[PDB]
Amino acid sequence: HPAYSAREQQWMADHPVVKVAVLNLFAPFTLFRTDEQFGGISAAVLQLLQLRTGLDFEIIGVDTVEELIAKLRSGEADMAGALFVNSARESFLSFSRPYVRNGMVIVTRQDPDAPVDADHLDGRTVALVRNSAAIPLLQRRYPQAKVVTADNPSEAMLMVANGQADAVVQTQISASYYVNRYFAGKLRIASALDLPPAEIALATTRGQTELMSILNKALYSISNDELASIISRWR
Repeated sequence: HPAYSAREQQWMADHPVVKVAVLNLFAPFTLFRTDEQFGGISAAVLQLLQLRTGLDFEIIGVDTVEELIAKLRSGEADMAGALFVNSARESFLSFSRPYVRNGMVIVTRQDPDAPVDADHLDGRTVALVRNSAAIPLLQRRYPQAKVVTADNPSEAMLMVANGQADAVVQTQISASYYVNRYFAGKLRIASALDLPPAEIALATTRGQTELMSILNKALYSISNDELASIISRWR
């Protein structure tokens, strides 16, 4: 399907194996634990991409987004397999077309004093992952919510479970994933947030004309039915 240009063809002939950095514990998008194979929504999407491009992908798992960006910037990785589209990073990263678009929700404890929904956050403590793209959007929409940060989505979920926050912001997809698998009976999805949907995309540095155009064409040739099939497995 995808119509690659001559320069793109050249790029792919010089890069038959492309180095894809992925966050080890960005469930259910990328999951690359000690010592398991690479899995998650984005693992399946990359395989479909492999068919569309003929490229082999070498997967580089890292714990932190600082690491993943450092490896893009140094050229050790060619692309990232899953990141949130984030305008604050657009001066140094490019994002592909999104392959997941998903509303965000708050997760609370199942206790009588928990916020009932996103309109009941006044003076409440809302946890978000440090440097999350949702932080300024949440601060503008819900200026009375008290924002605390956590290192990563696990720590953020645990702040609610252990009582250091009243609510945590996650995509609906990751919230259902973490709640059902780890906190069933302790946490719950309270409601949607009145914020633009989060989006998951591939990323490269801004220099990368040919590879990003290859990723976009290849993504374009994946139907929404294919994507929905993959994503629905992680509910």
